[PDB]
Amino acid sequence: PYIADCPNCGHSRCDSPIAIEEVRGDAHAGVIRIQTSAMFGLKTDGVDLAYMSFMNGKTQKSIKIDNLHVRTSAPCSLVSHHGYYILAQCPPGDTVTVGFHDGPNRHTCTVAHKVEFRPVGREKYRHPPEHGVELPCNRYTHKRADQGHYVEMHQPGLVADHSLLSIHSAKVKITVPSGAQVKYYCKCPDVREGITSSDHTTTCTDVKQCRAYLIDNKKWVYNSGRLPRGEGDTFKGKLHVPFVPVKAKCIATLAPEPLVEHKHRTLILHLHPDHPTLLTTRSLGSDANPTRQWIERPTTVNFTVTGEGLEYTWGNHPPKRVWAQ
Amino acid sequence: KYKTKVPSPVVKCCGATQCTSKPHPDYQCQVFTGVYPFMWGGAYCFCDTENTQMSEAYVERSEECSIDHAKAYKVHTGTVQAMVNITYGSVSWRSADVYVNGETPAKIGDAKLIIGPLSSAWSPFDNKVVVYGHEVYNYDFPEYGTGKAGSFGDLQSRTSTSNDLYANTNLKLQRPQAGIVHTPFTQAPSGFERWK
Amino acid sequence: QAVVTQESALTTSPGETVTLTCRSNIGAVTSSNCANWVQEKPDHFFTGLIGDTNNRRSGVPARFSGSLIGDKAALTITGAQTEDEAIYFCALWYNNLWVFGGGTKLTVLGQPKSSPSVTLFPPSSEELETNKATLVCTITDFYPGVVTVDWKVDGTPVTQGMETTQPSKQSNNKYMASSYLTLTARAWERHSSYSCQVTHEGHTVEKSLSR
Amino acid sequence: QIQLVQSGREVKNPGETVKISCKASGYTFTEYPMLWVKQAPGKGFRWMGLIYTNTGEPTYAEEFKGRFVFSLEISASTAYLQINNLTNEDTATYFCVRDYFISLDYWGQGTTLTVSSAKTTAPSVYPLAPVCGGTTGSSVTLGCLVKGYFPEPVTLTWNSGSLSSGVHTFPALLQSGLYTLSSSVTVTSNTWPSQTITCNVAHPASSTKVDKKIESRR
Repeated sequence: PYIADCPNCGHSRCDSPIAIEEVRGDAHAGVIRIQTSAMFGLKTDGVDLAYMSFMNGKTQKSIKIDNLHVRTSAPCSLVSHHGYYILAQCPPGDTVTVGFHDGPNRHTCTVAHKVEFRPVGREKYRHPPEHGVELPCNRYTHKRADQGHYVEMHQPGLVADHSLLSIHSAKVKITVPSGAQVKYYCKCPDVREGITSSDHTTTCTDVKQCRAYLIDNKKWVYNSGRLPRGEGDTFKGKLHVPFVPVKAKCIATLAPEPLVEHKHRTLILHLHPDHPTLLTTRSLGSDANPTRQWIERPTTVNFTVTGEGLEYTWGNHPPKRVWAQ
Repeated sequence: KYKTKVPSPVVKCCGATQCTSKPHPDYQCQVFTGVYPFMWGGAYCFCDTENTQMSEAYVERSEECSIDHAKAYKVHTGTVQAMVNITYGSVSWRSADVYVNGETPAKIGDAKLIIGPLSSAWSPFDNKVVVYGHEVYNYDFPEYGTGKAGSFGDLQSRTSTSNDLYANTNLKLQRPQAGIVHTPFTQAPSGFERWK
Repeated sequence: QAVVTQESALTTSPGETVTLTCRSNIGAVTSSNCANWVQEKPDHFFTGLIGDTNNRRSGVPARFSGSLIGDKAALTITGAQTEDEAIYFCALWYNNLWVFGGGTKLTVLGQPKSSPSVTLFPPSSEELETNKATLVCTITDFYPGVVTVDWKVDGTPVTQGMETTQPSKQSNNKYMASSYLTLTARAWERHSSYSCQVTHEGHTVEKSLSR
Repeated sequence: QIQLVQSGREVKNPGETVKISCKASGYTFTEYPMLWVKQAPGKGFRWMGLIYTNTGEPTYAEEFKGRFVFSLEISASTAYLQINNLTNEDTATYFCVRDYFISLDYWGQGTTLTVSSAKTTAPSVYPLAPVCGGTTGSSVTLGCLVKGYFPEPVTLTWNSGSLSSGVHTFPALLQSGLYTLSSSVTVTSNTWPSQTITCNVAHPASSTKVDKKIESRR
């Protein structure tokens, strides 16, 4: 579970494990795929997707997911998590605002991202309905058995941990997690690399002038922009994405039927939608003479139909056609 | 639409790290100094101006590029077709797919039939066309290799597999603020975002 | 290369709340040390109580809870019980290995005293056929677990020949011990009155045989 | 549910090797690796390392890198400790343990090793019946004395193990270079000598098995 710098972490820029990168309000189904720097899913070892492992300290905390909250302008709905990554059904929102509850603390993370949800169709809803026609939307999956893409996930760079740099009663005293690789020296001249167990520091004294580092590359990370490079190498760790964008047919929009009214080679149409509906036509002469107008306000319109025919498209309701001799 | 899939910046703690122009599409990279990067322990690099930060970001096809993607074409005239039914005579049936070029038969059923060429050569497609899912746009797409950032075709990949592309996105990195690790990428949202 | 330290012994009474602590020599204990608490009952009987600071193993009574208090890991027994009398060990993780504390012996008031059950057996005859005789004195079910065993051949305190084991904890949490007095087939046949005297929480119990 | 049952306790002269088994029950072996802990007679508890029961890679504590070797009969849910070129100061008890829940949740029974030079002496098993006269109470205590054997261990049961309630088996103790053990059993006065009560003793090191029925002295 990677940890990075959340931008407006409740107060201001903290370093949250759930630091939000790559917000994708690019689908249609009320859904956003998000990456936390935290890797929830199974535990550290082997069990139960519905548990929760973020970083506390240098360490993980692979425990229950109890009170996740993604949210935006309104509280979102989770869809599924896998890896670093969560899918959640959100409404539109100027921002994105994520957070669980460990239990002692709220411990959330928030971010800017322009979000919208147009459904696919000539109706510009704000939200998916219960009914209407199905038609080919873009949307992310529920599932994990997924390989359609993979993002590079090589090592972490080092990280700071000044909990290490204690004092040896006059000298600044570094320690190690588990024998991990601590990269160490101070502004003064003393040990210059640091690949060690718990060292002391002969020369410097102040904690604030030393290299508290953790080369702990036993587990790779996501290659966040808010990661410091592991300077050594491009290690392996090519790793999939679960939530591929797929060609789901969203349960989708439908605009109320029109009121057809006859006139001489002319369609008066008293019209009354639910939401802004893009109407348009095609006078089937080799003179096309089409028309487009989003209609949200109910409006009686007109169409000079010709002899050979016109067609009529009340939103994603199917196209009509008309003989006006 | 692009995805500014930022590679994680370098932070050298005391002195410079010259960047090189890697061959990634629109590989924008700019060295930066004068940081003090707060990373989980306050700052970590002990210098104060020699703290160096090298930001790098390249453009890459979205995952939606595979599936939700506009598609340009140079469109010529080709050859028109039809599933002509004839419930002929007393034969009463043939529903056959045919051509228009005026020497093609199609002996499906029992009758041999030659069609066209039609006189009405209006291809409703223009020469240049963009295509999107089902909505087809007879648009003068600028070209591969040229599309102005923000305008349509800021990202221009030959196909989905094609690792090479043209990404005029005007991607300009800026220095991160007040000694904190992050990557200001200042960029036009795509000409595929608009165009929708 | 880290030293976990724990209280040596703590005494409480049934119904009280008692806290055991676990200190690390390198610094404050934190959640990344995943403090574990293990209990050792007599008979080399180990069970895990808490893990990852505050996760209670399944089937461990709720009177047990773990936490970090100050800069150390703590185990609180809320409503200590007589059954909780045992040795509690803490373990701390240090990035690559585990370090165990010295353990805290906890004593909880309870288990009303119980007198020993003493039995003295004569040398069997198959053994007298070896030119040897061993009088076995068995003492079981006594609590507190401390006794004094004194042998007396013919009225006279034997002082050489005897061996008394150390009190061993039985399952019910009472103790046992046996004492042996080895004579020779011959020493056997000589003297005439053997007696195993056991002194426990002030009362004495004498079990005598007559050859 | 989870039972880690360990091998019985061995005796070995300096220089020898020992393989201590840990047979796991109740969990899926593969998702939980094994901790090997040494509780030395005085000293307290010490982590010897951990074995990834999935890949098979062992970690040794630095104190244990060398003569110690962890391995596993995966197939049978067994983990094993092998201590080669036994040093006399390796006498202690070794526990296997399951690593789970950010710590250790279950511990085994322990296998105690006593590194010690000595030949092989079979035990003499002696019945302990009550005094020749009377012995009239609501119950009755019989015994069994397992004298003069080497090395450890011996096992002792009563009536093939069907009589376990009211039994006190007393830890073996070294006296004049040999181990001596004893056990008592208490039953209602109606049971004995009406029904047969038998002491069962095994000494693996000498391939000695003795069944001794407790008989009345007259």
